[PDB]
Amino acid sequence: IVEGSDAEIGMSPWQVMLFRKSPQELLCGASLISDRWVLTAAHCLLYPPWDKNFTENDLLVRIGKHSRTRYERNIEKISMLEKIYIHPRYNWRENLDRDIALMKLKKPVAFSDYIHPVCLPDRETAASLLQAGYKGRVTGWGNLKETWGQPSVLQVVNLPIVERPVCKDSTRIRITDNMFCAGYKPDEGKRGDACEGDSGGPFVMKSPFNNRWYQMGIVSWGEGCDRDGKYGFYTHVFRLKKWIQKVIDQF
Amino acid sequence: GEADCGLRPLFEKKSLEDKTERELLESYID
Amino acid sequence: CVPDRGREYRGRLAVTTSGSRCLAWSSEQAKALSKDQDFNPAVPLAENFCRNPDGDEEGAWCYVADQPGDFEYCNLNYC
Repeated sequence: IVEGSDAEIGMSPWQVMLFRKSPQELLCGASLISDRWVLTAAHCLLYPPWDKNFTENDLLVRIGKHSRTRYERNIEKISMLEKIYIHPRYNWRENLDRDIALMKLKKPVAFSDYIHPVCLPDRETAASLLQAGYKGRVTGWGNLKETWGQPSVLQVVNLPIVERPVCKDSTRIRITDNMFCAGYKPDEGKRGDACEGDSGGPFVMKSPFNNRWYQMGIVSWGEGCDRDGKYGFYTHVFRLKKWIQKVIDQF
Repeated sequence: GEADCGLRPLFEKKSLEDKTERELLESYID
Repeated sequence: CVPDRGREYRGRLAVTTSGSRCLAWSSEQAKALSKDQDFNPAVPLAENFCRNPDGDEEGAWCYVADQPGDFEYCNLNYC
């Protein structure tokens, strides 16, 4: 994450690592929405223009990690994918619309001080908290800079939500209803952004009415990183809430 | 799973504030 | 003209914008992709006709194959 700070420890227990089996390389991030399911960005799994196609076998999850490197032996959990679920109309041929995907873990995780699920917004939360100006916060082990540089530890950056029209004009790609962009404007003389490597990583907001944290979005894409006048786009987690549950309480 | 969702055990539960969680809350009152 | 983003264009169109051909609403793999979705009960799924069973803000789409993303919009004139 560009212009972030080292995550405190146990600050974002829902943060997951999506690691490709071998080469053992870090590909994206994700969240624990329960003890059996991890939510991520579809494109982490599927992106043909880049001959990207993972199956519940070339990958594996890592939960409760802090350090990007050290296998934190009595903290972290290495879990294995059971099944994957890419959104049926996840538009990779256009704007990466519906960048959502789900992974069913084989054997359930055991919540520890360092491993605990985030909540999915209910219409009321979503409705009152998804408003321009509100700040939410990203977390990832992705590149710290657009170019030239990988953290040793999880990072954070709180970015305010931007007005759709500002986002809209922010770029050439067709922005949809199932997207929000967030970041500082050029004059707010503040910066921060999620960068490449950050996908799947959660965009969470804390609630005033009850104090629970809520996955409002997912690091989808963006142009460059921390560029001026560009915003980082996020999946509208709310907006694909039914597919989320249609699949889960499915099987 | 999710019922005890979104309550970090080393914070919300110990009643500690993460070093910036506050930047977010003030962001709404204002 | 097509009013609501073809929220009800119930026509006999059958080709994605690329001149690709819509695969049968009920192909057995067009039914596959179509099940975890949330489709609206007005927009009737006709043969292999372009429809907007979603409410897709964008317009009328259709399938073009059997894998995720394997779908496409359809060319009508909205209002």
